[PDB]
Amino acid sequence: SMSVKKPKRDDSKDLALCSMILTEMETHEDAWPFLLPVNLKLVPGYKKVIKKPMDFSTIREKLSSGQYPNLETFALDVRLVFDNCETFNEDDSDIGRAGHNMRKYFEKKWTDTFK
Repeated sequence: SMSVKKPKRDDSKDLALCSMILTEMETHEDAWPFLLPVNLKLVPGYKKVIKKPMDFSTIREKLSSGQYPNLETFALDVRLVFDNCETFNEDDSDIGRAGHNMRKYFEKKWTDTFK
């Protein structure tokens, strides 16, 4: 509350650290379904079903242009990538498996870096 603050967590390396995580996600072999925006002209259903499309290149742009207010907002867009994936893909598909793999991969890097 007013003039009563929890001690100040050092957040000054978060930008860098999120960019590193994102680089590791971009360079994972199962990243391919997530590297670019899904082509909304060419994938029937995607536009209407997926309210908030997200992908790594878009996350990369937002990061790089100061569009993440903090590390939680960045984590949210990453998770959205995988939540969208699960909405549109069957678990027993290459893309659906990619999704699960990538989410596990991210969640580990997140915990080990920040928690």
